[PDB]
Amino acid sequence: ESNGDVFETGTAEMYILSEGLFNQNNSSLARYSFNRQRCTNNYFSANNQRGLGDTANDIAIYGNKIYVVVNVSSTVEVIDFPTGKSIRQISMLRDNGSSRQPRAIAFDKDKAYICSYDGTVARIDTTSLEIEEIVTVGRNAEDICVQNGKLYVSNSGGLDYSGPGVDTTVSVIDITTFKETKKIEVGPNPGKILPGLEEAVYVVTRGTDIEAGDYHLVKIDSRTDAVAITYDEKVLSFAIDGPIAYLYTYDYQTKDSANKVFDLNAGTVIRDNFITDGTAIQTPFSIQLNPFSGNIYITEAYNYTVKGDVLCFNQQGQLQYRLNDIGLNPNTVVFSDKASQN
Ligand code: NA
Ligand code: NA
Ligand code: NA
Ligand code: NA
Ligand code: NA
Ligand code: NA
Repeated sequence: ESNGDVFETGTAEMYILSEGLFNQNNSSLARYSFNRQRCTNNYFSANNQRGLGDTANDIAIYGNKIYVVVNVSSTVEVIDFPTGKSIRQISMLRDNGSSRQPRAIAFDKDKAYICSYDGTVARIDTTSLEIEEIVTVGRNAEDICVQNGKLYVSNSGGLDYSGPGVDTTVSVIDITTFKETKKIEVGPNPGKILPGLEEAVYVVTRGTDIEAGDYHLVKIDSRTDAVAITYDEKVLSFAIDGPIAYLYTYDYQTKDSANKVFDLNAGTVIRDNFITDGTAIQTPFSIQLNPFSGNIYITEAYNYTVKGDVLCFNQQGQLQYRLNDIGLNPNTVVFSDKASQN
């Protein structure tokens, strides 16, 4: 169930999103209350008497709402934060009525922006919860963030691995006009994209063949909308803490992996093994900072067919605590400094 004193600084609660398995309709949403000292595994269903859906791929708290992007069900579930009750299921559909297959969400002002596999971004209003506009980006949008009055969308072209091939750009959208202003060439199969200091946007590129392990982190400059730096370190996913990145890399062929601390300014490894206390992770599956405490959260997916765990590390790579069997394939952890009225 749990190991270590389960404890956080400055944080009332965390939510853990589990994707389950492709076409098993078994995504789930867990909640651990720090205030109440209480773990609920099935917080969406328990409160709404229906499942979150198939391949839940993203979660964010913003305003007083929780948004879950559901890829295969092709929906954005919106949940009232205080009560935990569904407000709305927003169906994400092509003009012909087919699945857009949304991937990721980002917010600016009172608007949300969702990117999908069909190569589009949808603007959604955070009050009306209606889709207002669509704009096209590149192929198979994978991820999205905001930096400097602009959205940056990873054009993975991931689903084209066998046809035209993976895509190679980050689209830039101007928020005020919701017009796509440029495609910045970054490298093959871009993925996770996070904003950083000095108007920086960082993106991983996963290579033309994901099994090969040709992973780069690229830094974009948002002032000029050009690449600033391409690093040499093999990065599959990362989280930023100022000029420090917490990253990992995983080899699908050899199941070997590494978790590291990395200096974004010098482009050098600070510590070759983030973990300093000898805690094993077989399948690191996400990595993110708790912004209220600066702890590092990594998920363990094991072999993708048993329930995964959540692990909390201080920045010195000592494990604080872990929550075991939290969900099937936990891929995102999020944090509230304010308790839900639940
Ligand atoms: Na659930
Ligand atoms: Na809630
Ligand atoms: Na495609
Ligand atoms: Na992101
Ligand atoms: Na590769
Ligand atoms: Na799992």
